[PDB]
Amino acid sequence: RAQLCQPDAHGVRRFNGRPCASTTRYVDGHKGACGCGQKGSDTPFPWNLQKHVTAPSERYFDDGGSNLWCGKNCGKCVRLTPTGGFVPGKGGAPPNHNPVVFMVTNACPINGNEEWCGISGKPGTNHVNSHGYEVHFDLQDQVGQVEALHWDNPEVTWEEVPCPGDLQANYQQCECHNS
Ligand SMILES: OC[C@H]1O[C@@H](O[C@H]2[C@H](O)[C@@H](O)[C@H](O)O[C@@H]2CO)[C@H](O)[C@@H](O)[C@@H]1O
Ligand SMILES: OC[C@H]1O[C@@H](O[C@H]2[C@H](O)[C@@H](O)[C@H](O)O[C@@H]2CO)[C@H](O)[C@@H](O)[C@@H]1O
Repeated sequence: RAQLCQPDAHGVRRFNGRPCASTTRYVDGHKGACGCGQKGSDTPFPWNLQKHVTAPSERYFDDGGSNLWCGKNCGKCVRLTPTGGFVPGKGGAPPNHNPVVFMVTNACPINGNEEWCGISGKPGTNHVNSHGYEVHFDLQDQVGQVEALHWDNPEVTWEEVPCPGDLQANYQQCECHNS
């Protein structure tokens, strides 16, 4: 039993009353789906390669929609707290459970990401990925910021939170701000 969030009656994995999410890490160098780089380029701002930023699964990214540019949840922040769980063979238990806040700056589309991001409804609709989570957070790791957490695809509980001031200021230069 490596996954510590138990599926509820509707199949949604939860932990101590809180919804769980799966996580992965990614690198791709793109500006991303929230326009966090200079307009018209595919060049991210350095902070969007360096900071705690995420590409959530598509249906959360766009609050039930399929838009992959300026999704409704661009610029939102989520606090992710490890449970100690992970998907067997696809992660491991992290050294600590310190929570980390990530800002949504990109999208993990269903297309090409079935296992983790193939979720056919937004959180609250009891649709889950292949591992039983209502949402997935793909974590930017360009500069090893996820390695520095020693997170190997940890299971987490997730919540939306106000963004820290530095991340809020960063987001103000993304093209999707006030879209
Ligand atoms: O599709 C989401 C995301 O997956 C990343 O690969 C995972 C892989 O699926 C998993 O089996 C392994 O244990 O962990 C890696 C890294 O988290 C992939 O690197 C991403 O490009 C992709 O967006
Ligand atoms: O990079 C700008 C470009 O981002 C597109 O989103 C991609 C993103 O680049 C990539 O990092 C991620 O893996 O997949 C998403 C969605 O496919 C966005 O859709 C474009 O409109 C935008 O021009």
